[PDB]
Amino acid sequence: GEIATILVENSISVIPFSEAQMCEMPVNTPESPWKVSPEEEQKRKDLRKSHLVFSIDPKGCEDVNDTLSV
RNA sequence: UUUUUUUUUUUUUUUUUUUUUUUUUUCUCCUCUUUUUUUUUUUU
Repeated sequence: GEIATILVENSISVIPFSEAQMCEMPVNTPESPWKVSPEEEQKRKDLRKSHLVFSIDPKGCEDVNDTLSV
């Protein structure tokens, strides 16, 4: 009840989305997961082999932003 | 040696109809005390 009060009062929504607002989703299905269409591999410039990328990240970091490489 | 007569289960069937959830009261009302209100910054 207290958490709910803090939400309602401070103007924050707790409603999951609707069908048409969900459905426009990237299909990360097991029968066909995501993988890059090769024309975009052309158009971009890969570095997954010739350079090292890693990250330190806070405990519990289910979603990383920060990365660097020198 | 004991004849003859004294009716019985109401008659009738071939009549029209154009609405509609509910329904009807109760008054004015003293919110107590460190504050201006804090604020960049970075790791989600």
